Amino acid sequence: SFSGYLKLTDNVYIKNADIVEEAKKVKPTVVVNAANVYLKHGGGVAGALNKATNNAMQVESDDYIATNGPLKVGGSCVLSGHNLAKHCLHVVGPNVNKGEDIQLLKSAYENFNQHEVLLAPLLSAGIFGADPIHSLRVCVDTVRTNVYLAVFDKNLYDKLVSSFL
Repeated sequence: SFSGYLKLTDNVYIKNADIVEEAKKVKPTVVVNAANVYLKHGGGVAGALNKATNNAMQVESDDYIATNGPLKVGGSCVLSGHNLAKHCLHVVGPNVNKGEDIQLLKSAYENFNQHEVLLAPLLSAGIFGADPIHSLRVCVDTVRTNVYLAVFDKNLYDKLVSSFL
């Protein structure tokens, strides 16, 4: 199962790790993708997860969008985890760089509560533009299921742990 995580709360764990490498090592039931409404996995966590699937995630995602239309900001969908996990929970956090309401970050994290355990990134962090310290706070105050957070950047990981209330 999950190794080398620091326990933040009863249900939130954190580790300085590449979520792709973590997913290949663990092969969790659920890996969370930092998705956009179109499921266009171009960069950040989404681009990295998709590249690890040899673009199979993008092919599956385009078929999902052709059938269902775009997701809502704050929403999610469950698709295959391909070679990374049993399932991928594609969750759309608000992208601050697109002027999206940061209040939707709590709605985005609520999607995690439908899964008993997840490997996840911090929603709306990185190229989505939100403050990762705020994202971790919303995560611990919203998610009740077991969430294993992978933070790619060591410097951000240290700042997140050292500032955690």
